[PDB]
Amino acid sequence: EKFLVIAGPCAIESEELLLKVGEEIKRLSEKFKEVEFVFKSSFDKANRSSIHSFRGHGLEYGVKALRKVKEEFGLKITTDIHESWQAEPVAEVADIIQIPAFLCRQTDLLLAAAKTGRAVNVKKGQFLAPWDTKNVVEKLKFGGAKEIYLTERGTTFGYNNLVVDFRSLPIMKQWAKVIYDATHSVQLPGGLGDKSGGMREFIFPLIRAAVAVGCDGVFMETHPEPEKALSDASTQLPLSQLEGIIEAILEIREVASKYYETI
Amino acid sequence: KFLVIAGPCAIESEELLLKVGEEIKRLSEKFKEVEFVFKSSFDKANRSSIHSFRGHGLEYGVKALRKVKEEFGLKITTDIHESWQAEPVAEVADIIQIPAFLCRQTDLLLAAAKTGRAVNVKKGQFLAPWDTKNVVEKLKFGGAKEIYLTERGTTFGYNNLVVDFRSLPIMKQWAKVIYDATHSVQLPGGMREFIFPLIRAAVAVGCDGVFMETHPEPEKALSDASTQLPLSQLEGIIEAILEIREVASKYYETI
Amino acid sequence: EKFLVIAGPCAIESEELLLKVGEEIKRLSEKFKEVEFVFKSSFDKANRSSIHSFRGHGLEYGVKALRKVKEEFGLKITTDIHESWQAEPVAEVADIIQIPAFLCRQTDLLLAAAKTGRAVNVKKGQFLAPWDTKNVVEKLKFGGAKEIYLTERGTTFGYNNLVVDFRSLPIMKQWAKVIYDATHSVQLPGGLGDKSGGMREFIFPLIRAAVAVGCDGVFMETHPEPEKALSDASTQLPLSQLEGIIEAILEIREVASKYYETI
Amino acid sequence: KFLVIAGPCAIESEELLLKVGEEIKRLSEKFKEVEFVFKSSFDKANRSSIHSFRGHGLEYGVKALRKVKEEFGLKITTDIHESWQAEPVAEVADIIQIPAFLCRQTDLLLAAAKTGRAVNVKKGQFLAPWDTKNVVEKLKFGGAKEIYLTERGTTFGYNNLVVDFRSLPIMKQWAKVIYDATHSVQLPGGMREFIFPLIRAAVAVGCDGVFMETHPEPEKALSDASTQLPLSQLEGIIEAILEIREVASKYYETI
Ligand SMILES: O=C[C@H](O)[C@H](O)[C@H](O)COP(=O)(O)O
Ligand SMILES: O=C[C@H](O)[C@H](O)[C@H](O)COP(=O)(O)O
Repeated sequence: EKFLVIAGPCAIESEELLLKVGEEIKRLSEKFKEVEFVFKSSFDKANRSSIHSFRGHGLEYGVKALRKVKEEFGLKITTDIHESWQAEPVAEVADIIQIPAFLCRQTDLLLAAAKTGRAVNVKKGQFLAPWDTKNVVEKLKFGGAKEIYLTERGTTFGYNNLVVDFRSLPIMKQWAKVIYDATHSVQLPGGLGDKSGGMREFIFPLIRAAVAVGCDGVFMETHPEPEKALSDASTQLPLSQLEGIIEAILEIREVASKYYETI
Repeated sequence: KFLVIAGPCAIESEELLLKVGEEIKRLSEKFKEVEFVFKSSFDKANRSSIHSFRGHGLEYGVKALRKVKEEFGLKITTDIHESWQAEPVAEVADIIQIPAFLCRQTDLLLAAAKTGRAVNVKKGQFLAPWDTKNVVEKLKFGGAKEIYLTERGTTFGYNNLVVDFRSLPIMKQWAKVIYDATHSVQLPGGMREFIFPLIRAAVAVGCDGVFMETHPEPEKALSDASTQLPLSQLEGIIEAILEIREVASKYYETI
Repeated sequence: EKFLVIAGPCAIESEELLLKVGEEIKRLSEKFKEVEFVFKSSFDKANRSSIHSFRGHGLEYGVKALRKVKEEFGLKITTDIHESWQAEPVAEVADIIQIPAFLCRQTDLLLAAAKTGRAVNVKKGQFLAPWDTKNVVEKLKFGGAKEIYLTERGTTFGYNNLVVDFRSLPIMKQWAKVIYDATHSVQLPGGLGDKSGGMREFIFPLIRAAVAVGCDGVFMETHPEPEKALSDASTQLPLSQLEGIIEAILEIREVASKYYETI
Repeated sequence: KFLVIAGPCAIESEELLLKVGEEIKRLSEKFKEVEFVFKSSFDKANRSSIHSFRGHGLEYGVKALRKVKEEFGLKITTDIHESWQAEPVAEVADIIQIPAFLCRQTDLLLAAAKTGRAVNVKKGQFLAPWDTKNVVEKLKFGGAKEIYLTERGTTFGYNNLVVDFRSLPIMKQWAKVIYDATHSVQLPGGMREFIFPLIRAAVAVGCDGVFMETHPEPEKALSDASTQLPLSQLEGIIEAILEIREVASKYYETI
């Protein structure tokens, strides 16, 4: 089955930033034809730690920008919703509706996404055990969702730290396709006080682990200049490094693939 | 004065609310030192299973809560799950409660603050104590003035919560602190035997109030059946924490 | 039953330091007659993080100093052992043989302590669940121990941090007398790199919690001048504060006592 | 070269060691790229229960280990639990193993280092990756030159261990890193289905070797019966990690 690579700037800082990243993702989609690329970017960071942090330019502007990306590059689109009413308007452009980690248990949000007929990707809550995602998938199926993904993005490990329990990949695979969030899994929640931290040096090794274990795709935030990002400046991958990372995981995936266990 | 937020987990029927309301009213008259607040959720919006009990809706809920405040003159508190709910809930709720999983949802916090009512934020199981400072700042920015932070356990491995009591003195630096005695012993995805022991710890450490779910027959509750406190045991526990508080308060550290 | 207060300098820095602390503990034992005091001090810090940290002046010197304390003040004595051969010589002076947290699973050490006929106090390993201490007590009883204590000293919570799960007090009470370690429970393992850290501001509130929940005693390291201690300088309680802390926990214990659950 | 430490958890009988030794010898000849080390404990000194299997003693153990090295010419490794054991164990053990619970016991580390042999320290479930720097320093101070640090999981709530793979690159800054594939999936006080998946992760991330407990019939093992790898599956797993390593090594980060 075609491997999924969900990538793009964390937040829709501007329609320009989106077209700049979209151009590169389009180039890579032409090179890595065995990969199904999905362009991602949030129209709103509705859960920043500080009230003073960047959130976005609203849904209207965001959907418009995302539609421009899909229109210009013919790339699939995914973005996250935060309240039920957003599912309908977002579904007009998003091929995959993403459910934020903190909201993975909000029944009405999951149901709102499911009835749009679009694919739904739920970030696994940092408080959730792998086996408890079975009910999350059940809610979605109940709500009409036919294409469901569960994304591993780390688990609460003491204060301001997340650990990735790779046992979660084969467990969740029992009831949904699994995506590994390579950039959020290394962030340090509220690590910088008014904002979260992160250790970029661990992004690559952990993503290698993910494909070695076996997953159906990877999620990576990428920005031309991470140091200047308005969100997740410590974890967003420099855009020029994307190509090399993807080649590497496809290589590791291939050699490890024959050993992937059957669920 | 010391706050005691109590009531049935879910509004299974205004009839149930009135029964629990009668007992809380009685205790209210017996313990004038304490400020009681009746609590009950009009919707369990985050159940693990799609087939579990959620409730009878916001309208039926706000109505039942109205009956309690009118019939007993008790302050009210219930939780909201989406921004639009803040306004209609504020009609009856003296304190608007923010769910633990939603403690970082900026719009929900702002919506609650904008109603002018008091806001009680359940500290997320993923949050460090010091990270609640920013939560308070959001509410203040939104015009909130009576702000509470509730300790309800922290993620400890899978399907388990631990109460780090160091959180009480830490959160007290920027808000009044409430200890959730019933959800702190619950096992995500709980043991009633630990409710009283940990509540005693909370008052010995020092907090501004306690939160307890109580039901005439917990075994038959449609929500938190394993942790809801039997109504008949509420008086004894309140008297107990008041006595412990009286002696221990002498040692509560300043700010 | 008489409440136990185990207190003293973390390490036997000198026989003088011991007599200075012993004098105060003796004074308090005369005041708090409802308390059973036990003077504690390690003849060896066998598990310091750094090879450059203070360990002690050897068993011989240590036992001699401890015997002087017992001789001069008539105070009961407790100290910890690290290898089986130490149980015999230590048992000559120690009324209670303490088993280090990291060694709570070492069968031969527990057995060595048990056959001396002395009381045995096992620090609960930071890796151990409360219910798993049942087997620890079983080993001791098997080895002849008649007076057994289990000490709560925190549990691993993420990196370089410990949390106290007070549910452990009533659980462990099912099979042994329970002691709360008020000073080690707030230490930050390897927090200072070459040494462990700690937050003294939390010692008092957590000890109040312990007696409110209910335990059979408390363990506190105290030093005339903590800032100058050769070990646990960040967590040892200033000696002048001991009296007040003890009065407070006896007061809280008394008012909470009628609510202690029966096991 | 890549290290593969394997063998039965406990020395249930030198007869068992010889059987496992024969297979490890065969693989040894098949994979010249790998340096195999036969492992087996002469004593399980930290069992939870007093009634569990410990072993046949140090003498019977060192004797059986001698038979394996002589009969197959395989390097040896076993763990010590008290200082006095270092010297006699060093007679046969090429690598002296330090138990996880004992990774901070200074005298045990010094005793092992003093024998001149290589020392492999199991990282305690309570240790942070960066805290192993001091462990290495102790061994160096003691005269050790071939030092290994083994990843075997970290305490995650109660009765559970999680493998934080960030530890591999971190510990590599001051020592060769070995991944314990069998104890990392064990549940303190485990699931065999996760052994292979996590070992693949370890080599994809980058390590200097793997540690695996293998037994002809794990179901009948007197120790770690739920996690010991069936002997017949060892060849397949080794071939698998060699292939993954070959491709992934290209991306291992420097130091
Ligand atoms: O959903 C949350 C995102 O993944 C981040 O971890 C989030 O936006 C980080 O927020 P902050 O830096 O404001 O803590
Ligand atoms: O047994 C260990 C003691 O309680 C300490 O936590 C220990 O001696 C601290 O050692 P260090 O400061 O050298 O890490």
